Formats: sequence, C-alpha cells, structure tokens
Amino acid sequence: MINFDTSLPTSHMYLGSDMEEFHGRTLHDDDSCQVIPVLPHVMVMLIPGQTLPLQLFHPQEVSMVRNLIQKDRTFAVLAYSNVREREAHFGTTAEIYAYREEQEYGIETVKVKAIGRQRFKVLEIRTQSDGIQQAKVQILPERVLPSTMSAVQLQSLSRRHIRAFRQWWQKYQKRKFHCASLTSWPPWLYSLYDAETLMERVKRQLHEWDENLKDESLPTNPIDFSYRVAACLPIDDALRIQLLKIGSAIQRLRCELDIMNKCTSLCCKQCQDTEITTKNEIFSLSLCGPMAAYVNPHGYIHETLTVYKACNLNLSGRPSTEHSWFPGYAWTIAQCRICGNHMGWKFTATKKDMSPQKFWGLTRSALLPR
Amino acid sequence: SYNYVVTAQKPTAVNGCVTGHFTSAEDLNLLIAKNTRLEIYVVTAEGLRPVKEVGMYGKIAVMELFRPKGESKDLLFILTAKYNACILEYKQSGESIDIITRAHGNVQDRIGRPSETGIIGIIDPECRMIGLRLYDGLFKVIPLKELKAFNIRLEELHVIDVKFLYGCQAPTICFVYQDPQGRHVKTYEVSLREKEFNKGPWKQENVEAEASMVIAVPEPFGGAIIIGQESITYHNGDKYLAIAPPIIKQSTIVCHNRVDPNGSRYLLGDMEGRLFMLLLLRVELLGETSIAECLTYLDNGVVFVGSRLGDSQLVKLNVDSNEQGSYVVAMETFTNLGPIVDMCVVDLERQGQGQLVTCSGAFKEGSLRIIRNGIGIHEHASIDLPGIKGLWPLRSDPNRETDDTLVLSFVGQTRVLMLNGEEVEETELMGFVDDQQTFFCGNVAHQQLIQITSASVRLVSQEPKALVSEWKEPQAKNISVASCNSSQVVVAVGRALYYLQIHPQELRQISHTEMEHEVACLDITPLGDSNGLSPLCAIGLWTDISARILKLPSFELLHKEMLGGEIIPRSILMTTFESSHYLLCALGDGALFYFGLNIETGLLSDRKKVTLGTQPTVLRTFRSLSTTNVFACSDRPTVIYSSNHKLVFSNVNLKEVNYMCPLNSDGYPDSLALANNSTLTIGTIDEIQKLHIRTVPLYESPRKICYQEVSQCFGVLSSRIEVQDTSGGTTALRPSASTQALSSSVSSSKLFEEVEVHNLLIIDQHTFEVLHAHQFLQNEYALSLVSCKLGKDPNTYFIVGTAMVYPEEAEPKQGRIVVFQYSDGKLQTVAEKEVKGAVYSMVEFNGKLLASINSTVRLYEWTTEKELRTECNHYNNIMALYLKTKGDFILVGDLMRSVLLLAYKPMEGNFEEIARDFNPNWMSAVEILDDDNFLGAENAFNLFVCQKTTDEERQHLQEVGLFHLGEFVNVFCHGSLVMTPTQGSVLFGTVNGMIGLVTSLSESWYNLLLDMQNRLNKVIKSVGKIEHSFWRSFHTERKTEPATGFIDGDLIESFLDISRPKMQEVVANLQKREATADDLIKVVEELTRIH
Ligand SMILES: Nc1cccc2c1CN([C@H]1CCC(=O)NC1=O)C2=O
Ligand SMILES: [Zn+2]
Repeated sequence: MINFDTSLPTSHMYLGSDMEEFHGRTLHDDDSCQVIPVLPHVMVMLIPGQTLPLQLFHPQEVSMVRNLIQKDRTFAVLAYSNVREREAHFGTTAEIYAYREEQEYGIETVKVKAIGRQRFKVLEIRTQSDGIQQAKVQILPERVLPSTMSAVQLQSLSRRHIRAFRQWWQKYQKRKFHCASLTSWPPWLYSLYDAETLMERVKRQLHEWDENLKDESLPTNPIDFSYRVAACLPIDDALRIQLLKIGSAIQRLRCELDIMNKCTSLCCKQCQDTEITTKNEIFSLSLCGPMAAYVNPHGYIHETLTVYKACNLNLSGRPSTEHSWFPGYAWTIAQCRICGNHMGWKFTATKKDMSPQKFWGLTRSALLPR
Repeated sequence: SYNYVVTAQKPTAVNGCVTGHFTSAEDLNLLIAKNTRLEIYVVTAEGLRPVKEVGMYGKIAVMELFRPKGESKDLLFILTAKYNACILEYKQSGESIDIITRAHGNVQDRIGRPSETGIIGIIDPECRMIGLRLYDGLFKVIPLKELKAFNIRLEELHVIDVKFLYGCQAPTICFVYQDPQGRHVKTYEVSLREKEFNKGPWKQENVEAEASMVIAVPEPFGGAIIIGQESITYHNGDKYLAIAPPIIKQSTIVCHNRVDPNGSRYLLGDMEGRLFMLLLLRVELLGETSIAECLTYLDNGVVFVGSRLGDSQLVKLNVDSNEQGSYVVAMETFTNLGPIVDMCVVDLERQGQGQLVTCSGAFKEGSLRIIRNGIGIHEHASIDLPGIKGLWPLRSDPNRETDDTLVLSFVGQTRVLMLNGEEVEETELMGFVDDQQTFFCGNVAHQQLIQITSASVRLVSQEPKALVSEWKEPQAKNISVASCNSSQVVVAVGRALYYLQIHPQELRQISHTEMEHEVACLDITPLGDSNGLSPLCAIGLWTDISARILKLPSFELLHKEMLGGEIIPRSILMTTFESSHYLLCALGDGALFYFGLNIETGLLSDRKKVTLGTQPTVLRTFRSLSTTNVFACSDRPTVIYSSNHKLVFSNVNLKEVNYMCPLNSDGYPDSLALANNSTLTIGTIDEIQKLHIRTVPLYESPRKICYQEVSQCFGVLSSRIEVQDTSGGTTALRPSASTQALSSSVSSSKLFEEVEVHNLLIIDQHTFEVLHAHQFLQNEYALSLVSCKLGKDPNTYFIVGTAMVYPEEAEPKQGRIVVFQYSDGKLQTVAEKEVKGAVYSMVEFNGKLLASINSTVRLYEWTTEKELRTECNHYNNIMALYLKTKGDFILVGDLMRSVLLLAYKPMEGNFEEIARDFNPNWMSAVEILDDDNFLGAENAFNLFVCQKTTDEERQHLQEVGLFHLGEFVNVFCHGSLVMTPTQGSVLFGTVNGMIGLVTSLSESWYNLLLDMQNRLNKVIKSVGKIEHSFWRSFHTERKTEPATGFIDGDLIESFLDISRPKMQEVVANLQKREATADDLIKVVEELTRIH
C-alpha cells in the first residue's frame, strides 16, 4: 500500500506557504459578454475546477495581476487550436485564490494559485501596448438536464426512489427506467444517458488508479465530477478542446468513458511509435487525479501524469530535490531513448520507508495516446 | 419555415380520476383527467352519464375536489405541469353549461430543482390550505383569489409521499422520507399565523426500506397507513400495527381508493393489474383488472379502473366469488390507444383511403389499433335487387310494434318483401300496386297504410288488407313529387300542390295552391312538440332555385332562400338535432345547404354549404342509439349528426349508397336497409363519430411496425415477459400473440429473475391473425424493423436490427441484421450479418440498406450472392438512434437532440457531413419534413423544426420552429387518414393516445392565422384563465421562450365554433389586403379537411 500524502501535491508547497488567501467568489451570468485579461506566457488549457499554479516575473505580467487582485481576481486562459499562431476560439476563466508578492534579484515577482471557473467563447482578441492581451468573450452556460424519465412519468409510479450491490444497479435500471416501456427505447439505452450510471462507470476506473480512494473526496455533483475527470486524462490538445466545447455533464462523461476505453498505450509524440507507458501504469499520487498542472522555477507549466513503470526512458544528471512537486521525492530528467525528447522525470524517494519508492512524472505534451 | 399542428385524435389515457359532488351536492360525480382534457360524469347506477367535456391550456398534475364551509356543491382544484393553479366551480342554467374560475394563479418558484418523486398536491380535510411539494426542501402553502402562496423550509430533502392528517386541532402532514441512514416516517405541524413548521404530534418512527405510499385514514382511527414492498404498517403515536402479507410480494402497490367514508375498506392496486381490499389489518385479493393508474369506488359495488397502459374499465365487486374465485367482473371497456410506441399509414380496404395501424399499450394490455376515418356498417343480409329507386319500412301487423315488411321502388315498378325473422321473401301487399313506381308508402293514422305512386294516393286498411280510399289529381295527371307523414300528405303535380289529411277510410283534400315554378322537392316533417301534425311545408323549386318555408294549410310563404346557381334542389328535409331545428337542402351537383329553422316564423338563419358527393344527395332520417340522425346517400355516403350544437358530417365506409331507410324487424333489430345500384344490404350502424378504432389485443408488448404489400401482412416486433423456471430456460406468464402463433419458429445461433423474450410477428392485413412468430435469440433485443427490396433483387424482405444485451455490458458489444423472406406462411432466413454493436435504426437508401451500429453509420449493398456488403462507414462520435432519409441525404439523431446531416456521394462512395447542431435536450422522435426542414419532439413535451452562403453558415442548422405541444411524441409518420392550401402531411403518435397532424404553410397564410390567433384569444374564455401564448411557450427547466413558426390548429378550428357576432369581432380589421368573415370561414373550413 501507498503511504505518501496525496494531499501534498494539490497544495503546491514548492510555491511556498504564507500566501494571501482570497475566499470571495465572482461568477458572471450565462451568455454574458465580458472583457478579461490574458496572461502572455500561459500556453496550457485550464478546465473548470482545475488548479493553475503560476510563477510570474515579467514586469507587464506582474503589474497586470497586481492590478487584478485590486478587483475581479479573474483572468482568461485560452484553449489554443494553434499554439504557434496563437489561435484560440475557446477558454476558461481563472480566479486567483492564493497570491504572494516578493522582491528579489532586482525584480518584482509574484506567485499565484488560481482555479478554473467558467468556460467561454472567444469573440475578439484585442492587444495592449504593454504586451498583455484582452479578450471579449461570451460565457458558456453549463447545461443541466433532468432525468430522461422526468417528462414521461407524471403518474403514480413516480414515487419509486433510487460485491452484492451489483444487483442493486440492475434493480436501479429496472426501477428508474421502468417507464421506458411508454417510449420507443429500452431501459438499457436510457442508462447510457443517466448521470448516476455514467458516473459509476467512470468511478470504476478512478478506483483502478486510486487504490486508497475514499468516496467522500469525490464530488457527488456530475458537473464537478465530469470536469475533475477531464483534467486528469492524458490526452492530446485536439481532444481536450473537444471536451471543453461540451456543455452537458452527460455528453462529457460519455466522451470521457469513450476516451478511457480506447486509451491503451502512451507513446513519444515525437517518435509516434516508441511506447513509453500504458493505461495500466497510471495511478493517482494526488487527490486531483493522476495528472495535474505544476510550475517550474521559470513559470513554465508542465501538466504531469504519475505512472509506476515507464519504458524507453533514459535519465541524465543526478537526482535533485530542488523545487520538487512531490515532497519527499527527488527528480531526475527523463528523455525518450530513441529521439531524446524530454518526457518528464523519474521521481525517487529520499527516505527508505516511503511508498512508492519510485514513480514517473510524464509531461502530457510529450505523450501521444497513438 | 411555417407549420400547422392540429389534434387528429384527442388523448385517450387516464392520468387521474376523482369522485365527489361537483355538479350538485346530490348527483355523484366522476371526474377523469385525460391530460389537457377534463371529462365530467354522473354515476347513473345503470351506467355513467357524461355531462360536459372541457379542455385546458395545461397538462393536469393535481386534481382534487373540496367543499370549504357553506358551499352549494364541490370546488375543483387543478394544478398544471407549468404550475397553473386554479379553483373551478360548476355552473348550469338550462342547456348552458360553463366551468367557472373561482381563483387562479401561477405557483412556480423563481428558482428551485423540481423534486424526484414529482408534484404532490394535498388538501387539509377542513379546507384550511393547499399543500404542494413541487421542489425538494420546501413546502408551498395556498390557504383556501389570486391564489397567494408561501414556503416553509423542510429539513428532510427527499420526501417520498405525503398526506394531510385527519382529526387535528392544528393542521398536520405525515410524510415518508429517506436519508443515508434509512427511510423513516415523520410528522410536522403547519401554522398559517406563524408561516412556519413546528414539531409533530408523534415520533419519527422507522419504516420499510421500500415504503412508498402514505394513506390518510379518517376518524375515529386517525393516523397513517404506510404501504411498502412486502409490509403494510400503521402509525398513531403509541398505536402501531405491522402486517406483511405474502400475496402483495409479487408487485408493488401503486394506487389506492377509499370504499367506506369512515376508513374501514380501501381498494389497493399493483403494477400487474391485481385488485386488493385492505380491511380495517387484513388484505384480500379481489381479482385482475387493467393496469390501473388510478382507482375509484362509486355507488354500490361498481369500480372505475383508470388505466394509462391499457383500456380503462368499469368493474363489479361481488361479495360472491365465481368458479375461478374472482370477486371482479368486467362491465364496460373504454378504448385507450396510449402509448403509441410505433405506427404506419396503409391503404387498406380501398386505395386513397388512409388507415393508421399503431403499436399501442404495454405488457398484458398490448394491442394493435386500427384507426380508420369514418363510420362503418355491419352487414347481416345481402340481396341481388339492382336499380332500387326507393326503400320503405312497414308494419303489416298493427298489434306488432316491429317492422315485418320492406317496400321497394323501381323504374315504373314496386316490389314488396316480407321479413319472417332472418328470412326475406318476395310477396304482394293487398291494396298496393306493383305496376307503378312508388314515391312513398308506410304506416299511417287510424291503423292504415298509404301508397303514393306516380298515378294516385292509395289508402289501405290493415284489418283486412283492402283499398279504403284513393285520391287522384282531377285531370288524371301524374304526381311528380310527394311528401307524407302520418296524418298529412302534400303532393306536387308540376307547379300544383295539394294538401290532404289521413282520416279513417278517407283521404281528405284540405287545400291546394299553384307555385311560381315547377316543384323539385317536398318535406312535411313535424318538428318540436307537434303531435304528428306539421304546420310547415318545406319546398324546393326549379328555375328560380329556391328553398321555401310554406304554412299549412294556407300554403302562405313564410321564407324564401335564394340558393343560387343553375343546379336545382333534389332533396329537402326539416330535422331536429340536440333540440335545435334545421333545414337541410341537397342540390343536384352534390352540394348540401344547411340552415337553422324557426318553427314559428319559418326563418332560415346561418346558411352553411358543405360539399358531399358528385351525385345528388338523398336525405333520410334514422334513429341511432336513441338519437335522430340524417343519412346522406351519394357516392360519398355521410351521417349528419350533432356535437356541441354544431352539425357534424362523418363519411360512411361504403363505395356508394343511393337509397336507405331504417328497419327494426324481429330478425333485424334497430337496423338500416341500404341500397346501391346492384344490391340491397341489411345491417347495423357503428358508433356515430369521426374515427373508428379496431382493437386487436396481443396480450404482450408491441414495439415496432411496418408493412409488406407483396405479402398482404404486417411485420411486428413484440416482447413478452417470462420468469426463470427450475430448468435451463424460462416459462411464460400467460398465453400471448408470440406463444399462440399459427406457425412458430426460432432463431438458429451462429454468433459468439424476469426475462424479456423478443419476437417478429407476421399479421394478416385483413383478419389480423398471428400467421407466424419468429422468436429471437436468448438475450437478443430486437430494435429496428424495415420491409423493403434491396439491390438488383426483386424480393421484398423483412429486415430486423438486433442487439445482444447482457447486464454487465453497458453498450451492446454485439448485434445482428437479419434478412427474412415471407413465403408459404413461414419466415425463411436469407442473411444473418453479425455487427460489433446495437442496430438502433435502419432505412432503405436508394436501393441500399443504411443501418446504425451504435456510434457508426453503415451502408450495405445487396449482392447476387444475397448477402449485405459493407460499403462506406461514417464514424459520428454520437450514438445514431435516429436515422431518417430523403434522396441522397441522411439525418442522424442522438437522444440529446444532437443532429448531424450526412450525404452519400455517388461518385466518391463516401459520406459527407453537411450540417451539425448540438443543443442538449432530450429528443424522443424526429422526421424529415422536406429537403431543407425537419421536425422533432424535444424534452418537456415540445416540438421543433430545424432548417438549412459562407461555409460556416451552410455547415450549421437553424432552429425555425418552437412549440409546446403538451404531449410526448414517440413516432412521426408521413401519411393522411383523409381521401393546394397546405404542403405535406406528418402524423404523430403520443404516450397519452393523442394523434396529431403537422402540415406546412406559406409566409402569408402563417401571418394571417397568427394574427387571427391573437384575436381569437381575446374572445375565447380559457378554463382556469391560462394564457394560450403561455401554454404554447417552449418550456424546459431553464428557458421558457414563446412559440415560433407554429399555428395551433385546435385554436384556429374553434373559429368555426364561436358566435357569428364574435367571428365579426375577430375578422374586424384582420387583413395589405382586406379579410372578409366569409373568406375566413372558407380558409378555416379548408384546414379542418386535412384531418
Ligand atoms: N531546477 C530546474 C531548472 C529548470 C527547469 C526545471 C527545474 C526543476 N523542474 C521540475 C523538476 C520536477 C519537479 O518536481 N519540479 C520542478 O520544478 C523544472 O522543470
Ligand atoms: Zn521519442
């Protein structure tokens, strides 16, 4: 069994403690148009609910967020369709929750912890003199639907509420979707669109990654649950954007299950054919899931996936604990044996009593589900 | 896009029912909720008396009666699904009946998640308040004008059922609630003066894990009865009584009713159709009924079974059990088409005449329903007597009250038939002539018989048969036209008219006149409280073309209507429908004029024209089920009847009828002698209504239906429930269609505790008999069914789309496409194509077969080797449940209204995604209207229409129609039940049994009718005072947008029903081009013809 504290990564300790905490929450109305600033050096995609750690040191980015704290505390994160040509039609708002100003080495520097809130549709990307952009965006509403059966049952059969509990799930289908008999579809079809059902089908793989998972931690709400799960799936940008367009939690879970089932082997994006790891090696070393966004000392955000065994990797240099994202572990650069592509790191425990004694931190940009 | 939506057949399914004294504190009433409809009744003790039938602008969710303190009768509370609350009072004054809104408002909360176990509408026994559980964690209270409401924060979120407790000084509610720890019963006291809740009279006692219903039991008992899966518990603080009968273990009790007003006897009802009696604790099984949605005890032993899955009932609760041991006997069965899960339009019987066969009902109530537009005749005798020019019934025996003689008229000839029971014989009536054509004959005054011929007027005595009197025109001229009742005769001799009275052994010439022109037709029918003596003579004339009301005996003109035209009136008739007097005048061209007649003044008002046949119509009166009717004989035989003091015309399903008369003989009771060009038929008339419904019980669930003309049979997918037996298989619950097949067969496998068995049934298009039944594989779920010819092959095959369903599998990993040939009364299996998924839908595509295997859309080619060959595959990322086609363009549909248009490229042999839409909402059905438009059924009982320069513009669909239907559509179908103003016709089948019609309109016609709708709404009084515009507003938990691109046919049709001064109000400044009231009558008349 794993003894490592799965809460440690989620709290971004490497960023330092003693950060200004903000409680107050801002939420914009649905379909409303808003003008939100964009951070010039963020190139990652943020999912609602996902934590985004930042380490800003460019004077314009520093002044931007410094002024942001005085008001809204929200900024826009764009889902780039073409990162080189900086093209983005979608994005998510990020609200700052932890903040810290330091002055060092002749510069004014700031560290933030932000969280994804609301998805949006880009209308126009206007640019400012200082270099930082502004985005006229339209908030996309989260579309919540009732039970498939809600409409068909306005009757007496309505008052039928929701190992060994395998039969419970069949009795559940039999009971909940009994009124499918009034329709042109069977109860087993309706289950493919049931939020509770689709969640259990996902939770089935979430327990295969988190062996020591307590259901108390997991969100009951399908909206939060669909998003949490999206943020920890090691998939390409094209596929992540497609998931960000999704308005319904149902459509999302269905999409996520489809991905989860087709997901087999993870390759080197550069080689395309060199296999580095498999779905079976994936494990949740953090409560956020197997994958999370972390910042290096130069503000570069690496969404890293934790796996027990990796394969065509070669290491270089000696382990280091300096700025480690998993306290108690030392990192060492790992690259593709074939092409030399930076794949991530090998994390090795600094104490004999730690479980796991080693794991791999693979960056999702280096990977290809091919 | 502009569309028109109208009800072809109202909802049939019973949503709820109650008993009380609504009409009067004397009369026992039964109120039935058929969704948007309210049926009000009186318990006749010798039947069920229908008083009034009102329609509402909402789906009924709550319906409970109440009498608060000093009231003349009962007040009805109605709550719609859109939270329209209202109090309705009954108001009668003579012939006028009106529902009166006593209080009305909308109780919807600005926010809130509608609860899981639906809307609960309970009333305090003392009529102190209205309790509503619409949202989880709140309790809405309406104290019993604008229906003022307030909420009370309820701590226990998940409430199962609740009732208002009896015998309380302070109002109390008892509810079953569920929390993670368990499911427990609780009590709360509701205070109006404190506007909050206070602790209940007794403790939160723990109940059964599956405790479903709370039964409010009256004094001297008090407290509550909690019904569960196996247990029936009772709670009253310290008083507790827990019974667990094994007889209720099989099915869950879904509905109850109170038999004794004190609370000693209750009628319980389970999901399988069993009827229980809870005695005060002891439970006794009475017998089996239809699957009851609701139960009502009324009068002495009679029970109303309010069913939604099958035909509603009237049943007797005898204290004496029969041989089988049942204390339940079936009195009357009320047709319920709902749910319609599938349907198709077929040209059965006659071509051009559309008939609608539906997969209706569920489980044991499963049936096929054949809906044919028009009344039918049940033939009992057929005689070869060509060229009959007239028919008349007679009673040769004055002592006998029934007809024993039938007199036939021919070209210058008369024959007489005697009815010796079922035996018809050629005979001669003494006194009557055979050598002259007859214009009239029948039983007359002073126990005599009359015969009017082209020559004379002969009066014949009945004891014995002999000639008593004989009238002739002075110059021996021929009688042209003739009218006779019982004591009076008016005959024409060209322009001349003669009035004679029928006295004992005497035909008395009272008066005579000359007319302006030649007489074409005559009528002297006595109307009102006129004892066989008519003071009016209705007459049609040649050349001037007029209908004239003359006075008897003076012959003085009272009114003269100028019919207009060159075509002369052929038939004229004075009649009485629903106590209202009318004049009916048929023309040679087939046109029928109808007016209301004043018996005193003789004034013809409200002139209405109706086109019947191409031939001159002959009007004969007949009594059907103690009601006067008019049979209109032409090449389109019609019945002219009354409904809500408006004349209705429904076609008779007969090629042509020339002459008819009613015959009540010992062998043919309450019958109709009908004659055409070749034969005389004696038979009985069906129910006088617009549509006819033939019920073919299957005793199992019909799911899908299609037709094969080349086989003269229907292919039907049906499933039966079977329980797991103590053997390596299953056993049936009762015999049903699939078990009782003429020839039976089973699928042979090649692919790698209550069970659902799937079958393909083969039913003959006439008899409707199960010729064959092909049972599918174990765990095989049949989904789609299509009858077509594919590739170069000239044989029509029945194709079935299956899915291998297992409880562990979520998405079916296996499935088949099975090709069957129906020849020699057996299904020959041509091809068994195994696919890696569920075959949700299939369609014939320009000579190929398009099918959907889960999320993929496959195109199959039918080779010479007679095997479907995979051509091109479109991978959609959306499950392809809906698959519809028109030419080379395909429509793909997801349950979440995710539509995508495909197009097969003939030269490329691939699929091209034209346009896509992704607006999450539950979608139940979808149809292609035309090349650019397509109709669908969206969540919260709504309808919608999606329509088709830049690439971004053309690749995205536009929602052009939004409409709240109030019904859950399961099937769309291109067809019509009727033998240009509008474009196309799509019929739709709903869950409640409602059938509807959707057609297309022009920009101008749409706006004309939309303007008219707003105007009609300013006149028309709404039950519960609900705004029409609100009721039709597109509605979901989120957005409530007003209706667009849709015209409510049901509202537009009620223009022909409003008062003429109100029509004038509606048409005033309507329109630019001006709009005449007579123009808008023609437009609206034209639109009523589509259905
Ligand atoms: N020291 C240094 C210099 C330049 C880039 C980077 C680093 C350390 N690092 C990662 C190593 C893995 C970790 O757990 N935390 C980090 O911060 C980088 O990406
Ligand atoms: Zn590589």
